[PDB]
Amino acid sequence: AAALLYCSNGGHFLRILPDGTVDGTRDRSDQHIQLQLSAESVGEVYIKSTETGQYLAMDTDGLLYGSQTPNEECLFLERLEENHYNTYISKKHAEKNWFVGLKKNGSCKRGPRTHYGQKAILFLPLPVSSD
Repeated sequence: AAALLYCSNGGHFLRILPDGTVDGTRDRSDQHIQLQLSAESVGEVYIKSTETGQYLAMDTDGLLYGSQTPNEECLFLERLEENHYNTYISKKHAEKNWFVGLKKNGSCKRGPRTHYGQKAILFLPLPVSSD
């Protein structure tokens, strides 16, 4: 439903859980991982996780949560990694280059550690517009 988010940090997908929780998964688990990249024009997308209806929104520890509110944190700047891979700068900390990246053990590990070079942050939108 609408979009899928893959990570070439080995071979995982991003995962949204109803209880405001974001993590990763080694399976095509688009039972839960459904999303919508709802641009505020200038790359910064409001990722409305269609499944739950929750906005994919980074905290100041780089922990993504399932938000009820579209804000400066959910504004996920499509910073396509020069390479094919496309990954999301959390607007607020653009200068600290706070990116979206998956920890190996199916986890949402961002804060001040997710940045370019790392396969950790190698994301590939596999979007699925069945709506």
